[PDB]
Amino acid sequence: ETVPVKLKPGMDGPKVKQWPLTEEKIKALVEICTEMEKEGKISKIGPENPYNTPVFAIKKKDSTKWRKLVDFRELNKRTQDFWEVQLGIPHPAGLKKKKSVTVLDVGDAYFSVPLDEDFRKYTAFTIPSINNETPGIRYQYNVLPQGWKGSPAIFQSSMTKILEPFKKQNPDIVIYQYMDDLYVGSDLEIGQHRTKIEELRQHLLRWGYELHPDKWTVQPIVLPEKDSWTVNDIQKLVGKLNWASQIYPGIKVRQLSKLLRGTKALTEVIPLTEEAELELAENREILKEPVHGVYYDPSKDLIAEIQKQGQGQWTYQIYQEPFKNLKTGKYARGAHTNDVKQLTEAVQKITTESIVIWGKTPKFKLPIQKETWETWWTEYWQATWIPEWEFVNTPPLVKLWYQ
Amino acid sequence: VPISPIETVPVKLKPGMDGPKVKQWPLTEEKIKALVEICTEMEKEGKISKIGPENPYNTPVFAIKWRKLVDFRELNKRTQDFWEVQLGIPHPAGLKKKKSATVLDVGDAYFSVPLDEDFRKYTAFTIPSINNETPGIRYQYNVLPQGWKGSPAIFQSSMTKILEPFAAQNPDIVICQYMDDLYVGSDLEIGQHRTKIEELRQHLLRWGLTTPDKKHQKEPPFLWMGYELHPDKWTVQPIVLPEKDSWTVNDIQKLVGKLNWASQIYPGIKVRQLSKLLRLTIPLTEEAELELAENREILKEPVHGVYYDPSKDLIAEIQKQGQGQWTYQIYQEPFKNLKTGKYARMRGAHTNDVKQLTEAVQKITTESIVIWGKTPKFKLPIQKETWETWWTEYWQATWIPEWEFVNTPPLVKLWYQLEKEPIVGAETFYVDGAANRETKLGKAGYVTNKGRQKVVPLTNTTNQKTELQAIYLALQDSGLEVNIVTDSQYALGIIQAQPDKSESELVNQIIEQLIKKEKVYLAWVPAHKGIGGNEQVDK
Ligand SMILES: N#Cc1cc2c(Oc3ccc(F)cc3OCCn3ccc(=O)[nH]c3=O)cc(F)cn2c1
Ligand SMILES: [Mg+2]
Repeated sequence: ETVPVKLKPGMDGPKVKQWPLTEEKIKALVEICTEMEKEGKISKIGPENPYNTPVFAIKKKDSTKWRKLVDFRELNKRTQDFWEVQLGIPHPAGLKKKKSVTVLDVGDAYFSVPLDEDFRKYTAFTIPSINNETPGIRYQYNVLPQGWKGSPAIFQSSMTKILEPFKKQNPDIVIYQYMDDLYVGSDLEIGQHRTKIEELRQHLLRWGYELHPDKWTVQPIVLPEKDSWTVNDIQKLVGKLNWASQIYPGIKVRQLSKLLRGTKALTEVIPLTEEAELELAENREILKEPVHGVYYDPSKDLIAEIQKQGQGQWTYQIYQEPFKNLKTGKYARGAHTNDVKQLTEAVQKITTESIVIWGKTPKFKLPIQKETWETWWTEYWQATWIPEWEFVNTPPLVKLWYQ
Repeated sequence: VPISPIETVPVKLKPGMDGPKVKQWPLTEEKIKALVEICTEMEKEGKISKIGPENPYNTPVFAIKWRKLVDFRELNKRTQDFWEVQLGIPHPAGLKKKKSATVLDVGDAYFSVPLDEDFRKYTAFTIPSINNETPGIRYQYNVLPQGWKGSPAIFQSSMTKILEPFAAQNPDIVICQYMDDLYVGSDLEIGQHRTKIEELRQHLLRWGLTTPDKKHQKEPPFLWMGYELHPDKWTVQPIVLPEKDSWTVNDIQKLVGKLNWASQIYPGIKVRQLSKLLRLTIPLTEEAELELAENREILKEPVHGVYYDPSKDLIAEIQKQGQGQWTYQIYQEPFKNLKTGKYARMRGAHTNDVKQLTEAVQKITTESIVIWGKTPKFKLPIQKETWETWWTEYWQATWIPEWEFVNTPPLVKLWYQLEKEPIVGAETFYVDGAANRETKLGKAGYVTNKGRQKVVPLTNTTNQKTELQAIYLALQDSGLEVNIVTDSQYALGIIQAQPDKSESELVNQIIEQLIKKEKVYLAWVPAHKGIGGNEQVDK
């Protein structure tokens, strides 16, 4: 019944070091893995298996029971992209437009399908031991594992037959699957949507998290409206307009700069000439129109930049080509005392939105030190997938302009 | 009588690789006679067996002249990569004190575990005959060969399988597995402990593993992996420092590495000036001789660490040593350390005391999770209000686990803070700088709203240095409150990063100027856009 699978040519299996875990997380992983080997989901492996993939533990959506998360990012990249072939699932464009969408965890269904006998060695993971007092327990996955790229692709065949009645019974509801998460969109009332969600929940039991895409697209660039302007006010305005002039062609700053002529005090009020007031209006209407020639390219990578704005506010932009933002937004929100828990929640929200809009996760650029982020991000992660990221170490000047 | 046979681990060679085929180098007549005797007894024991002429693989054999040495260096180059045995060694401070603890080193350990039958062909070796007038006697290993790449990893996996049932059925005992040795500890009465030890030795004999007897078992103080383990405390083995020679670069590993090794229990150990020298081949700066003088004073009295007590809280306290050096102690009760350590500043052009403190916390946090499985409570030399002002206004996201302020100076402080809004009543300095890359000549200066001006000519400079110099001029020639307008994105990136010390001498002068001000507002404008104050013409 198994489906064959093999890595891409010229790529060996994953050999990723397991990072240290706290004692409470090691206990949770021991209890979980003891039950899984009894259920046949995993089996202990010997030393002939050099491959390893890290594993940690979280709690999802304020649920007491711990969940096991495996960072299959290396394996997924080394897993055949062709494992997606036959292209896995297409991305439905109607999912982003639906008034309401709900996400469910369908990962428990993946465990019923068996994994190929050859590929099991690549799903090897190690439960670590405190102080290296004893060798770590090593298992391998006999069944399809959650977080893998192939597991949704393989089950997509069964998934279509499992949900074929609910689809035919409810044609307006849209259904999408990314990793172990299933995204179902509706236009009905939230209470009706939630009760109607239990209809799909019952269907899943027989065979074996509310967001609303009312965000309203890329947020516009906005210039102040003042009756009196200081030298500092106009200096910030020209700097912002000169910045937006890389994104918008017609921006002109010559007439506003003429008001700043001479060496004046920053807090001195400058009356606006009619020519300059005209230039400000011509620039507003330019900013009211959309960005020119901005398209999505499924071959290219999505990039997500985040800027800490202070007081719980965070701004982000998604783009493939710089100055061609496919989406911009702000996250005001968490933990007011913890910057890192805020950023982690922000990274998850952005990734969730990016799955709904394009069906793939972006590569993040985080305003945080690598060593600080690597130490704490697992303590606040509540998602079943993991995106890629890098670390911005130079303060972006554009932080003010997105504020 | 049942021996409970050990199951072999399936072993293969690397893909696209064949077995080793090496020359049997000539041996003297005594060495040949010596290897015959050993192989006969080893073959009698079953560890090896004579092979026919069919085997096409060969690994060399030498004699060192009553000891056999089979060099599998080629087979190791071609055997598959085995799973890594636990790379780290257990740290003594993570150990929990037990009423008794017993060390058991398994003897003839690798030879007690068999080898995969399909791989025994690759372990072939030929003992040359005398005078080369007889075909050499060929042998193959039937057990884990000493020196083979997979012998350690296969032995560990086999040992862990055997130990699992005994451990589950004897919860009162705690077993630690490390290479060829097993360390058992219990809180039982000394009589029941020794009886349980004999049970484990019988279990290992059931599977064919030899153990030391009660009189042969070593007793504390144990000398293990460089430490000295005692029933109630722990320390490193006595320090070793080479005085010879008075001028030598051999201290590139000896002096610093041993001071690094002693840093886990000896607090206040510094290695910065001595590690600077490295920068098979040296002078000693006067600052490095003062480091060893304070080090030798720390190394004068022997110190000991305690064992971990899970019932008490885990505390970590950090101190600033100076020049990017940090020292920390981890303890549960006052004046009794579990371990100590140090943190070295990462190399950078501009740094901050608050940033270094955060990196030290993260470092200690990761070390503690490894050793004890939890994050310690921190006692830090920084005021609570300082951390709030820093983290709320920093452009990056930063976090420190639960901590409390300890007032042991030098306290970490913020040395300057820029205004978020322009200052009313303060002079507005428009600064600019430029240089010619061909001549390395440039100018820096400012113009203000009060009519104050200055332009300074400079030699051997760049555009980025002139733009920093112009800000420095504005700071020097301004009152206690000043507004500064620059077009230098490079200068803004340095100051918005908020350094307290820098590698550039010019930035440190700017820092020293900022510290003397009451309020500084730094504003940025685009260059060459017609802003009236930007006097790029003056350069
Ligand atoms: N040589 C050597 C050797 C022995 C051990 C080792 O022994 C222990 C085993 C189990 C246990 F529950 C505690 C143990 O030691 C606790 C601290 N301790 C030490 C000595 C003593 O006399 N009393 C005492 O409490 C553990 C380990 F990780 C590495 N080891 C190397
Ligand atoms: Mg300039």
